[PDB]
Amino acid sequence: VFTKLKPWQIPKRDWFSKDFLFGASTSAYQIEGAWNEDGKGPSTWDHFCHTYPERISDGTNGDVAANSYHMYEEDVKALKDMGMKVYRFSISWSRILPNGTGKPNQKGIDYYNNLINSLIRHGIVPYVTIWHWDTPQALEDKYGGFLDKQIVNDYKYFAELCFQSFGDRVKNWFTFNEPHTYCCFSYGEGIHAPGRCSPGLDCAVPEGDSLREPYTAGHHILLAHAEAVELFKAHYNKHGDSKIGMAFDVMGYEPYQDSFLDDQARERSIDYNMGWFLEPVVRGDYPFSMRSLIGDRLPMFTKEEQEKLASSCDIMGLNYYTSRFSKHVDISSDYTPTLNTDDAYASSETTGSDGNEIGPITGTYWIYMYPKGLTDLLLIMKEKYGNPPIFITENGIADVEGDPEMPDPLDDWKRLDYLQRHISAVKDAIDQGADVRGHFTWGLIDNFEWGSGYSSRFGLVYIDKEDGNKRKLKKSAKWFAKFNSV
Amino acid sequence: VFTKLKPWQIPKRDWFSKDFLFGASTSAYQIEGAWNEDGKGPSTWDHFCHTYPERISDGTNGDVAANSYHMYEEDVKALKDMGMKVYRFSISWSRILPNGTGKPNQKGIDYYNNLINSLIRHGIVPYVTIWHWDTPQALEDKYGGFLDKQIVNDYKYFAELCFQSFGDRVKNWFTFNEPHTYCCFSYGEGIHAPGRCSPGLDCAVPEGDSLREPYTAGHHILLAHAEAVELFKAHYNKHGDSKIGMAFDVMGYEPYQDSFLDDQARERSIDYNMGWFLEPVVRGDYPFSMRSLIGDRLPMFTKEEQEKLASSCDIMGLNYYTSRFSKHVDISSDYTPTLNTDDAYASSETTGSDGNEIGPITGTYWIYMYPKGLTDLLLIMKEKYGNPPIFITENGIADVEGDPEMPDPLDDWKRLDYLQRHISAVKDAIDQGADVRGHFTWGLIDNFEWGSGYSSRFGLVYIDKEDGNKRKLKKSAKWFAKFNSV
Amino acid sequence: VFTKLKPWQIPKRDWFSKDFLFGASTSAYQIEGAWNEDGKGPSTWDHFCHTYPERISDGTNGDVAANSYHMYEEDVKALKDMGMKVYRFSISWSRILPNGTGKPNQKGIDYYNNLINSLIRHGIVPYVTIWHWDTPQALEDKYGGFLDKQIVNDYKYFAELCFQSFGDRVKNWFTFNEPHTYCCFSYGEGIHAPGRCSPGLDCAVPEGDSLREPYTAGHHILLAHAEAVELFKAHYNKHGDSKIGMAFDVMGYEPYQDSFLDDQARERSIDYNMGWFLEPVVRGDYPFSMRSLIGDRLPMFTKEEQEKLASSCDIMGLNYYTSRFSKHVDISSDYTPTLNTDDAYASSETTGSDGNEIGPITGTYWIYMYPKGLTDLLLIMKEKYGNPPIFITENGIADVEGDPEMPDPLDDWKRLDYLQRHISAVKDAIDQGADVRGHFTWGLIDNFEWGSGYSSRFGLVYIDKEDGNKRKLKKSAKWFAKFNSV
Amino acid sequence: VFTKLKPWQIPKRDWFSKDFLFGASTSAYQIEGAWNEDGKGPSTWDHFCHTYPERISDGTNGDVAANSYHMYEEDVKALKDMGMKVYRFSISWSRILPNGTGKPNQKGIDYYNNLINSLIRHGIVPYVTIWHWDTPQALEDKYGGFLDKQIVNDYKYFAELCFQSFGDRVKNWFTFNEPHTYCCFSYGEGIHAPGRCSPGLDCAVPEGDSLREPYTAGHHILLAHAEAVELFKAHYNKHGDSKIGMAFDVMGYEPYQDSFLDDQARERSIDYNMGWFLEPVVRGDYPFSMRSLIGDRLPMFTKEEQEKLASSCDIMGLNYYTSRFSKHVDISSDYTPTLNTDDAYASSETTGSDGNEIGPITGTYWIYMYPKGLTDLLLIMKEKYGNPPIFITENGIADVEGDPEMPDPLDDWKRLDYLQRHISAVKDAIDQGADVRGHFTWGLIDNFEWGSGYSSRFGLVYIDKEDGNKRKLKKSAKWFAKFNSV
Repeated sequence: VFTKLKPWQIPKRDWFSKDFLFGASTSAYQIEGAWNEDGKGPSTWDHFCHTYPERISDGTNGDVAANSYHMYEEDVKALKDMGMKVYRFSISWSRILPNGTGKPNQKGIDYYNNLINSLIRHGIVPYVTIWHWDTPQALEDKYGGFLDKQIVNDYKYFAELCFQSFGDRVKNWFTFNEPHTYCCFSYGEGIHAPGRCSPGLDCAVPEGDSLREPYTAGHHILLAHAEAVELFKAHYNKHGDSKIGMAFDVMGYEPYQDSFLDDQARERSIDYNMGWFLEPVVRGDYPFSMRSLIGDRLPMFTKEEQEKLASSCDIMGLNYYTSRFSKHVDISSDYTPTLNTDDAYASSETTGSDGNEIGPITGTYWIYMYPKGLTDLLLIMKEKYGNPPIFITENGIADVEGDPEMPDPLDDWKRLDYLQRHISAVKDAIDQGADVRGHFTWGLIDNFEWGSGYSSRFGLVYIDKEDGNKRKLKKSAKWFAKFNSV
Repeated sequence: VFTKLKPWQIPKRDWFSKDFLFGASTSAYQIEGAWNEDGKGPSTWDHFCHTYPERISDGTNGDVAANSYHMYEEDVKALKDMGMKVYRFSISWSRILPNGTGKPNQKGIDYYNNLINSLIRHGIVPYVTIWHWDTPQALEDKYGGFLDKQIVNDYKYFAELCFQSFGDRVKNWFTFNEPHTYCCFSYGEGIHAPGRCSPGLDCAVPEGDSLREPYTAGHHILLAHAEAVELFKAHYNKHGDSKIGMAFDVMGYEPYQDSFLDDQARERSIDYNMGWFLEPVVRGDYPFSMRSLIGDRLPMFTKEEQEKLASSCDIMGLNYYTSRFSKHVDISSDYTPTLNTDDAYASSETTGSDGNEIGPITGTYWIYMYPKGLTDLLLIMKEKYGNPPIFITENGIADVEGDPEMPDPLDDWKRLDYLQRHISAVKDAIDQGADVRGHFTWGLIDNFEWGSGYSSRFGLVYIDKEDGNKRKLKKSAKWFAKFNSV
Repeated sequence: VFTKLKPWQIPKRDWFSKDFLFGASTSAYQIEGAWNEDGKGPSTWDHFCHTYPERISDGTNGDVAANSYHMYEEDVKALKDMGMKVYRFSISWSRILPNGTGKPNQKGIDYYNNLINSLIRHGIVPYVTIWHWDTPQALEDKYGGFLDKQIVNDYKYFAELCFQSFGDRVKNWFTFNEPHTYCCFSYGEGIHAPGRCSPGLDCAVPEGDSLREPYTAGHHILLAHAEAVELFKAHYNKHGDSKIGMAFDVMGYEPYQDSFLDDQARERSIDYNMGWFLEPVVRGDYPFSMRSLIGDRLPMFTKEEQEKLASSCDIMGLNYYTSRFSKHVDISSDYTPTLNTDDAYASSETTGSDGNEIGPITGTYWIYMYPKGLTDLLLIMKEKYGNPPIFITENGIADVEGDPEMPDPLDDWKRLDYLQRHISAVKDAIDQGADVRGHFTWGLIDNFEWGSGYSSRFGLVYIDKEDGNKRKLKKSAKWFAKFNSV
Repeated sequence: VFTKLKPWQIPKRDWFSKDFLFGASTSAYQIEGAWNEDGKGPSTWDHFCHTYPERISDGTNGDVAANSYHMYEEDVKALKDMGMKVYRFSISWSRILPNGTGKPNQKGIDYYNNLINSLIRHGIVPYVTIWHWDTPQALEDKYGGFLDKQIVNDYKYFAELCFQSFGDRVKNWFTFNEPHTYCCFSYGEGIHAPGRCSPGLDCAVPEGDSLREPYTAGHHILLAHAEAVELFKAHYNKHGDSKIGMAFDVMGYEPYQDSFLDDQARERSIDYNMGWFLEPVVRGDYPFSMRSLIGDRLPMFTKEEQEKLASSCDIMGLNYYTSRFSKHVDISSDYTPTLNTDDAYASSETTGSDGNEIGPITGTYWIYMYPKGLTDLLLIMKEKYGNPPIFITENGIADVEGDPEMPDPLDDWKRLDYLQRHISAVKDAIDQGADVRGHFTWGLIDNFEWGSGYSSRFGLVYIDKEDGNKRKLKKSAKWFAKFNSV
């Protein structure tokens, strides 16, 4: 059963200010392909798929994906056809600096310039993510990538190259995408590149430490971010019209049951899912709950680092998909953490105390529809953290290959209904004073969905693998065309 | 999954005033047995089980039940052992007037006197239901029972006999129990005695009219009630210390989805479930929504009848078990009503727009736990209907025979948790100004649960059919003993 | 006694956004005159005045009116002199298609083009009502006008001609004006053209059916509207910058007394006054209360019709003047409806339960000042119907000829105070989130006020019948000049 | 400057229910004297004053105090003269069991019986604290008192003796008084008997561990409490009319400044001040914040212990005097805890972010008047912890010897004003639904104020040390006589 909005409840572009920005998003690895063309060096995700193909559910990889390295003009056209004003995409570190450091690859740089100039030629504003899990396997080999402090300076150099190459036209940046998802899956469960986890757990490379490596990598990400923003503000914003921040993955939470214990568990879930990386850019340190639970496994910041981190984001991106119930876990002799997410002492449940699921499943097993959860997170940003400028940098659902309730990949009425409800939830937040400046649908086009390969389609625009990777507008995409008055 | 109250959320007798009354309930047919002893005449339910045994799920009947005709002293003891202050029980019309009318049966009268005097001897207050579906089959044969206006005067005579025989000690009465359930099941689906329904539907006697007979019988019930109360107030309340009303079956309702249409559907569900009989005793007429939808099938009241009905209850009983979602049904050429409940144009759903059930199932298929629903109904009584004195005259759950999650019939922690939550919901209503005067658990003892026979056990006190119908306190009963400081 | 706003409570243009639109309104019949010039065919209102002159209170008609067919440049100047940004006027069907169908009258078309081009030349935006009660008497003779389904296609053709002739410059349309007033007065009381009512009632032509004809005509209006909007969206909005909707007459309602019955009566009054035609364009069907009370007299929509109706308005106009108390009427054998308005079972009272009138009378007998009523209706639009874009397409009061408290027709301080209070009530609604986009005063100029002829003056601008129909700015008009910073 | 209540704001007995209880409090050591008479053994406080006299500010001790061992009839009379309904006093463990364990001292037992019978003879209800810091120095010598698990069983035996000796007349008990104050001052700062603290800190016996001993002693107190209550409920409450709980010392807290960090600091202050011992009797474990910050220094409970602790109090006492601002302390390498109170990572400030003190000082340096703080704590009890029955078991202020603004010890208008404001704050809480059952002023009579000796007078009733320890009613006491209508 999937109930839709009633006809009088469907969003209208009029609901939002003239300056509010509607867009769609992608990332380099997930769409570009051409993984070894024109001098590009390999990334940790090229290496991960090439050495552990079996870690991808449907046996695929990103070697070609949507082939946006060659067909980007088609991505631009699909944005124009939907009337989107913004395109959020990422730059491939290993395409522009094949060895992570050193000599830049001109053809890599030319590619982004062509995409950028084409967007601008069509009246589309580029919002660029600098790093999207996309790390040069040359840095992974040389010092273990984000597990070494050396990544900090190397990132800074990569970011500087982006600013120098594109800063004259690109005025809106995100340093990092989803640091929490990245640390948890890459170094804790190990299901994402480089695929590390504690010995005894099942991941490609069980020789890490699921209780430490996620925190080490997160710390270097925040130090990297602080250096890049200080560099940016100091030497790459002479006109003062450019903005920089980061994009966080976030889930809404509701207490599992009516108890102060689960109220407290919900606050620890939000601290750990969102505050882990948001509170450092707000106040210069991790959430107190995290330091108290994690102790010596969570690195300390120096005074100068705290000060460089605090107020380091002009804009913040929230990537929201779903919510969970938060259920309190007792501190006791019986229990010890095994994964880093266990340090929250709050289990994420899909069903609440009455046994009901939190909302309707939308296709892939983890995305349960709960738009209230997003309005709540946006009100926490407003009331607790100073109401900084917020962009919903990702929001969307997947259609899963073979699902008998989704036999026509273009008839994505479920995705359309979801996105309408979430747009409506952003309007609710705005009406209550939340400073939300835009909504970017995750899924400009179907793409390589990491561990799920192409079997999970998140696009507004279908990619026909049987017809030359052709772009074909889905039902949702066609609704945006009308919504944006195209 | 069945989540319980946390330990600091468990009701205490202190939560309620000294005058608040805790009790338990039964009805004649469901516990007495002795269906043909000491001159008792047969009732419609004796006849219904005796001629259509197959309409009882487990093949049983009320011929003996808990044998409370002989073991009532044991029922009194179980009330005393739990520290209950009130006992709500019903008088068997056919036991006291074997032919419905005429000569009273002294032994019938003596039986109630003995029960009454024993309650009073043990400090227990009797709340008596005069009629509980319990109609003399002699009146059913002579003129079709409640389908004929003659029932009005015959009821009046029966009620007068009750007042004369017991009014010196019994000071609190209910004329009728659950008129809505009775009309719907006895004359609409026909699953309860006398078992009538429209030709073509499956009930014992498909020669009635599911679109008319329920309304005819309801009309005579309200006329009967008005005559009895006028008689009572005029000649049986000379001290002015006696109260009379009726007990209604009610379900809570929530809109199926977020739409004004389902808001309107919810109001029609409450009008039809509750207002059908409550609005007549409040204002002297049926709810407007019912007259407009039902037209000529819903009899008109005379001015004198309206005036006799309005303000006819000193107290009102609400029998609450569960809630439903109310989903709007369109008036259109495609659709015509077949059962009387269809005239509300609102379907009662157990799951809402998100696909979730309204609350946890508690054992039998129709009782889903949703205590909020009761607090809402109590606030409607306060804000809409003048906050008349309310008693929760029934509330409880069944344990179903053979259910593998309920293998020990005395370990009824589920029932205990349910009752605690509902008591807590009554406290919420009281804190908000609702004038709730008592809470009577349905289920003093396991009994004959109509169409489900004994397979559904609703008792606080177990009836051991393998041990001579012995009364054995369940876990819930033992909690009440502590709750009432016994 | 007529109390005015205090000086610190007077609206300022600053109260509303830059995009908010202030304008004034007229309709073809009421101002144009030239009823038989340049080939114009007659309308139902030409025929009605010409055959039943006695149905006009002061013995006048629209043959000349304000002679705006010749003096439109003066209407444009008066708008410019007040600094109005919008002019809402209507197109005369019979002027542009003398026989309703067939060959267009070029001189008719030229007239509107001249008015349109002149408005645009002076920076005034045209908001055009396509039909304003103004039906070609040739269609009335051929098949009974709106009482026949044939009107649907004929309207569609008329609307198409308007779109083709003026759509390049006119970007904002209303298909129909006040369908509820029209159905009630034209076919129910019969006081407006064509003047039909049930035999035995007093109207020009008592051979209709006041319980059926209003509903038949309303149904064809909604079908006509749906076809025209589908046609519009499909072939006349290629740039997507045009909007279309309809304008409803609405009255505010307050319960007559403190009783749930009058709460329910108020909801039936709003359903019948406003929902009759608004709920069909919102959800594709009449209000449930209407279908339940009116049954077979209210035609059914086909699925395709429901779908064409739902979400058919880009903008909605509300014509608001006054409010009433709504008093519950019982469904009973004693009472049967005689006029279509009786089907609401709620009488519209001018005085409430305390005997007080709802607000001060403003001149004509039916306009009692109650600005709260408008803010309430606007909040119902926001909370119940999805907050669609609302224009107050009419609002104003009449000065009545001979009224000794209004001896100087230019000194309309009463009208000024009323309009200020209502503008202030729109500001209240806006502050509470209502999406109100403009305010058009009814009464650009004094005009033919239907059954009241010219004896009721609704203009901001006086029309001096003793001085050649000269336009003279009243006090209210002069206040708008300052308000609009002219 | 000390502003008083306005005359229309002064509490009246009428403000509270008939069942609400007004009383006053004392403890054994602080008033009895006779420290070595009739066989009494010494306590830790006899020993502490006798071996470290210099730890008492004014050089005094409890050897005689108010000599209530002999003059108790005078204490009874003073209660009667004020019209108090309750007397809260404590039993001296070492008077009734000179060696802590073994043979009871009859003369000790007779003394309490005489006091008890006299109270009851005068219509005064006894509320008895079993242990009030008052530990037998024989148990301190034998195994280190509360630092050894053996105290658990020894307490149980002492409590059993109290129940057997006085349970027939005493129906309301508190197992322990102020466990948090006791652990903090006796084992953390070491300023109270037995006077232990970490080496290097300044207390009588700096050979303990201020980071561990307070938690060890608290754990044994809670285990002791659980055994005694289980014993009580099982064998000493056969009539079910007796209640037992404990009394907690509590301070109100307000965030130091407008920041989520200080909101979080306030919650850790309340957890540590109040939750330390309240959350165990509510849910069977310490607050989560404490386990997370304190780890291995905070002993674990067994499942059976958790279950014995949860819901172990029928009534709870709150001893409230003042409030503080709570200011967040960062977890970092720079900082390590030295005293147990440092484990909250929230400093208690007397001045807030604007530099203002939280309220007016009342005499001794730590009691700043802030009645709002109490209403807030009472609402947390209601909303968070289930609204258990609350008695304000202590509330009052000291007059300090030599203070030039308090030259007449009987003219305690400051104390009167404070107590009136707090009574008024309890009324506020009650009006908001808090279940507060009584108010006991701390200070029936001036007494030995631990480390401050007699120099701090907390009595409603003056003790004239220059006139034979005579009881003399102060101004506040005389106001209570009128308040209680004596």
